[PDB]
Amino acid sequence: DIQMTQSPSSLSASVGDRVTITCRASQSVSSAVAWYQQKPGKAPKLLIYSASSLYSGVPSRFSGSRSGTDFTLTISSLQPEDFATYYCQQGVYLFTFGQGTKVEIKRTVAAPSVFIFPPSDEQLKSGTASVVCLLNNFYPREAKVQWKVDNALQSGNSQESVTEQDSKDSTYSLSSTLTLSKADYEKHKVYACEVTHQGLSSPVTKSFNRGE
Amino acid sequence: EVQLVESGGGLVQPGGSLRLSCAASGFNIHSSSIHWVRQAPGKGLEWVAATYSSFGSITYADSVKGRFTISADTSKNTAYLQMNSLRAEDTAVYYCARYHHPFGYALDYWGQGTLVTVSSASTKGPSVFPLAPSSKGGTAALGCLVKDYFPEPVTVSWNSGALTSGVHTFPAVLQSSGLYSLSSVVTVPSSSLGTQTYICNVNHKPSNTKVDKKVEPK
Amino acid sequence: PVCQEITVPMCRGIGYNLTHMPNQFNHDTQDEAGLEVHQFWPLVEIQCSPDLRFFLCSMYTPICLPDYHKPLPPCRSVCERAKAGCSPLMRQYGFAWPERMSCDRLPVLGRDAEVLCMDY
Ligand SMILES: *[C@@H]1O[C@H](CO)[C@@H](O)[C@H](O)[C@H]1NC(C)=O
Repeated sequence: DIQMTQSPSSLSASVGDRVTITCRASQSVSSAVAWYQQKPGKAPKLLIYSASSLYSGVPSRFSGSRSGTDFTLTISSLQPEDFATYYCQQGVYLFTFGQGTKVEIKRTVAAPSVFIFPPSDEQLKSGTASVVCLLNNFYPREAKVQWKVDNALQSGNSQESVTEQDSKDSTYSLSSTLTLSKADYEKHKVYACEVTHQGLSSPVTKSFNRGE
Repeated sequence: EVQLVESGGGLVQPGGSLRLSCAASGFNIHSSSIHWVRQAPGKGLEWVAATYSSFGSITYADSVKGRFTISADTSKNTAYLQMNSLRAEDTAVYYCARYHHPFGYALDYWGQGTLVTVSSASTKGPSVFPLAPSSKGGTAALGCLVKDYFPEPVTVSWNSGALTSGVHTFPAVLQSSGLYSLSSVVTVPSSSLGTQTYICNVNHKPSNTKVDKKVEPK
Repeated sequence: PVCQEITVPMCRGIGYNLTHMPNQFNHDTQDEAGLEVHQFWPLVEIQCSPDLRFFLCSMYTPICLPDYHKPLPPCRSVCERAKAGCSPLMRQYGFAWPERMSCDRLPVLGRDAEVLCMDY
């Protein structure tokens, strides 16, 4: 049982930056160490085999090297599409993997565009109301979304989802979904989400009036 | 041309059984080496098993030995991973992959992965509701809310794939009810809202659900 | 027996240049033969036996000679040298010397002129 310890577990870097990822074998091993790149929802792609041999089609900015039990993957000039998790692999015929390094792209601050969606009439018939707030194409990832119903701050009835970093413009998008019963929904008028982000000088609020 | 395509993923009860298929094109599996690698949700890669035609061998990781079995149908150029006595910890996306040719020491071609969910909960198909572009900046947003399904996954396209730019399909969230929900949105020119049809194409193969929902302004 | 220039990378430059298909494993193309024999490439690279590359190629891309139509397997001694030097490493990786390549199926060097083998 060989263990591959990968570091760092995650990192952030700007376009054009040099990035280094290290994988350390738990014991003396041969140069039988490979590197893979995995993008969201996709299979891993082979980058490097035998510690330092580049695989077919792999761009020139990737390279690998070793010193003792320490194997390094280097990206010489990070590109926006290089957002991925990178894995080392040990072995000749049977394989073990490192735990992976998530690489995120640092870019300029981008404020979100904000949209609010009322529940559909189709959904309301069934007795549930979902209210959706969309934050589109922003950076950094940190953002605060608050729900207010007739100006009452909501708690405990919403859930957020965030996209993986865009491979082209390196931004994020975020949804916040507020769930109420139809009966709770029809007791109020003003539905609002209020967004705070580093790119916004003051909070942005989007809102609708029930049945308007 | 040279590729691997997996199938067979889906929901199975704890202690149940499921067979995955890895269909090859452009080379014969029976003169190659096919490996299996899985990835639990939000976790890393774990090597599972491999055959070598050269050695005539089959090898299983200790975590699955005794429960997983490999076979193949050479006439269909397809390798199988038979899974028995499935546990919750077996929930994962399963990949098949080819031993690197010509130089070895790695896996060069990979299938797209198929999700196996080991759970006692029941299959539920989703409801699809519009996220309507409202009236009250040149860009407008619209979308589809895909609510209350199990298990993962659902796929969403727009305009049968003709609309890809500006689309965001969010990762599903698990609700306190134990059902998944997601939204897919797209930003479009606000001047297009009256003149272009927008349809989200929702598919949930576990429940054989297919929905094409036209999203109209209100 | 139509001869083909050897195209399997690891069997280029082993002493002979032409092979014939199908081979004894019923591979009907060198792409198939190469896909299988290249699974052994790590063992050739670590040099567990100087005989391994020639032995494997003499089976996977067997020698083809212009007029001579009779088979020309590797000699039992070549196989025995390769099995001696490499079967311990194979067992360490979790495999065994392949059953198809048992050396006692091979002719002995000079024991018969009706079945000729390859060694030297
Ligand atoms: C095999 O082909 C090579 C060219 O790659 C040549 O140099 C060599 O003489 C040939 N050997 C023969 C014909 O025995």
